[PDB]
Amino acid sequence: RVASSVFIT
Amino acid sequence: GGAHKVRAGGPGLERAEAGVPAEFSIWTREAGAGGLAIAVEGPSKAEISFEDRKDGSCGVAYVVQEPGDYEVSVKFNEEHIPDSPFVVPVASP
Amino acid sequence: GGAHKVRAGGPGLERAEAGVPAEFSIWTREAGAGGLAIAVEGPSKAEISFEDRKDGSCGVAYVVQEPGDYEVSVKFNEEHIPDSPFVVPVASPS
Repeated sequence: RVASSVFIT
Repeated sequence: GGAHKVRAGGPGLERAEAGVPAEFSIWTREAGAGGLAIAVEGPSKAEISFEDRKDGSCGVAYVVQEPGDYEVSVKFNEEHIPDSPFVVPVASP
Repeated sequence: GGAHKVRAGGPGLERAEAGVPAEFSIWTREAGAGGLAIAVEGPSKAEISFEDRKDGSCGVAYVVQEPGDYEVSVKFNEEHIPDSPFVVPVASPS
């Protein structure tokens, strides 16, 4: 498991 | 707050194919002030793109290169929206 | 967007520890209007929190549970700001 986590504001 | 008021849906929250953009929509219009967070986790790196449209909707697309099962998380103000995390089967091309 | 006018910095853009909040600030005051995107990519999923402060700064904190190399990207109106993406080694406790 690898992951890409993005926060937008 | 707000997460319970957000909705997401579209083909990319249901099933996808390796190397093909998997697309869905988020509607946060009723949720008030906040930050949206999207994550994709599974057997390969996701490339995630986001379009903030002028029409009350936010578009998301991701691409992953390896087939397998992936989780897609959508959070509003640090809280999962209804039905998140989503489990999406990604098929071979 | 004036991504080239944005600056970020802090310990969370340099080194982190698994399971411990990694913190940095962004200053977009000189950039004008625009949206920010903060992405963390690596061996486990990041929890990201953001604080729009009254003092002209934006506080970011992330936590990741697994040790390893993470890439932290900061984009303003969809362009990388100066020095983004940042490679951040996250060590295993001890």
